[PDB]
Amino acid sequence: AWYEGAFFYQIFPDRFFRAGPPGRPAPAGPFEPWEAPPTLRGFKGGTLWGVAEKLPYLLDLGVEAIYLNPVFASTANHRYHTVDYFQVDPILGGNEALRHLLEVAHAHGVRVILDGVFNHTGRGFFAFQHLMENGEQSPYRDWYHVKGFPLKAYTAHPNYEAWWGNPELPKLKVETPAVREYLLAVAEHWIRFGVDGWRLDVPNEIPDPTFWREFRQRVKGANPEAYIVGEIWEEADFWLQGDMFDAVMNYPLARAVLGFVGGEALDRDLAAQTGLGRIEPLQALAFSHRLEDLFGRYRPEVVRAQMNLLTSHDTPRLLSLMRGSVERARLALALLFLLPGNPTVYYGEEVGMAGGKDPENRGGMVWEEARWQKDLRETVKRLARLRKEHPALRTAPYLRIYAQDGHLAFARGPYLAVVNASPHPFRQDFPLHGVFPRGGRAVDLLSGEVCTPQGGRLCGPVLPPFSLALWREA
Ligand SMILES: OC[C@H]1O[C@@H]2O[C@H]3[C@H](O)[C@@H](O)[C@@H](O[C@H]4[C@H](O)[C@@H](O)[C@@H](O[C@H]5[C@H](O)[C@@H](O)[C@@H](O[C@H]6[C@H](O)[C@@H](O)[C@@H](O[C@H]7[C@H](O)[C@@H](O)[C@@H](O[C@H]8[C@H](O)[C@@H](O)[C@@H](O[C@H]1[C@H](O)[C@H]2O)O[C@@H]8CO)O[C@@H]7CO)O[C@@H]6CO)O[C@@H]5CO)O[C@@H]4CO)O[C@@H]3CO
Repeated sequence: AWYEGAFFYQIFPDRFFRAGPPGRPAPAGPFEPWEAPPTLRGFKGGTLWGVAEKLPYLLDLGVEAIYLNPVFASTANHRYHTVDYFQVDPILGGNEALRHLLEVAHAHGVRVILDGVFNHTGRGFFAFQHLMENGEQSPYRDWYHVKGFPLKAYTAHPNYEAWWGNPELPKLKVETPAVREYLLAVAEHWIRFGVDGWRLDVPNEIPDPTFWREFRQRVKGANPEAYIVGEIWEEADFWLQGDMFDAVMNYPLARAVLGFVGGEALDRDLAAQTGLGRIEPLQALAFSHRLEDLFGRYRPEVVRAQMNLLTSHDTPRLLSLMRGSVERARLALALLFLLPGNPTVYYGEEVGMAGGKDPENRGGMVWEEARWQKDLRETVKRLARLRKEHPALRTAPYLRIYAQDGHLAFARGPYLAVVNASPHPFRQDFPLHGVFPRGGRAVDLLSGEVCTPQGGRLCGPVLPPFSLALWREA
């Protein structure tokens, strides 16, 4: 429903905006200065109160949904090391902060989804601490995959199953009834609290197929409109048959757009340092083939709900991926709003923040307007409003019309999108292949340009370097 074409904005809680009172236990020490370089353990103190305060900023941009990284009590600044699934982290302001955020968000028609880390917990979680203090005598032993005792929890060789072998992330034993009951109650609780959906962290670490099916029924049961999206970096047919997730994070689409728009100017060395991998340059046709596969291998309702991002807290920032090329970053972001799926933007990309891989990509949000790349932001604001006023952009099919070099043209129902992802101008006179049957006056919704096709060929002026156009029969 609402999650099929919606503009999503991803926020890393500790780095958006610091405001309001903390929750209990309140921190008692200095916070890493806001404008200082992000570190592995540093906390800047952003809160959910602040996120609620910055809603007018998000509304201006056109945001329809907020995807938040983990917000429950954790000892990590990124919060993937959960300590208590039933309490919003004190530093973020506690449950009352999340409650207030949801009220303001919903009052203005904005949805909010949370990040669920259910494969593992931090070492600070109750059950794990219980294991550490009591060893074999602990009645919580079966919450984890204990190899032996002692646990050696602070060595590079933990005596228990852990995410990627990292001792900071003890792997949960989901088959244990007490565990599955806890996790399912968690998934349900927050949906009833007011949350609109869940973004599942590395769901593949929990291969048990019955868990996710139960998860879906419990969540959808508490709110049929809840959105469930999972983190899968490649093909995800298994998780999209309809009995598990509604969609996944479309990293494959991110690789395609980056390769096509990034061209040879893409910093493949930077991208190779993360899950993006070494992104291969792509020409028009090859790029279109990838879209055609991505847009057809899943049911249409799934394709329309796909979380279409370019970057995230797990990738280098866009501007750094384009070696400072503002025009390229602008085109890649722009193009997302012209494809089926949910265009998703990582906080700061709309104003041009730069950075390599984590923690460089998790800097404090810049609120000094005079410092924003206004061109990038206006494009996002412009195309988000375009998508909002032209619903066909989120519902229609994808049909390639022209492909050559870095020149692409595809149709979305009544619209013909023309992409010029190259340094040189592109005259829009290619054959329409039947796109505008009526064969009359047409207008580029983006520039206002107007013209009348003849001979089955488009009639617009040259498309400037790294520019976009969206025609519709006037
Ligand atoms: O010993 C661990 C590891 O240490 C080094 O790697 C570090 C790396 O240099 C840092 O950048 C960072 O990594 C971050 C990464 O860059 C981000 O992208 C993100 O990670 C995401 C993945 O990129 C993404 O693919 C997904 O992960 C899922 C996979 O898609 C899925 O296939 C599967 O993964 C399994 C592998 O297929 C399998 O080969 C095996 O992987 C092992 C490696 O082969 C082995 O070398 C080692 O990895 C080293 C690495 O070489 C060092 O350079 O251990 C691996 C684990 O055994 O097993 C995988 C597990 O199933 O499943 C995963 C889901 O878990 O999502 C992730 C998360 O979004 O975040 C990374 C962390 O910030 O840190 C690492 C570690 O310090």
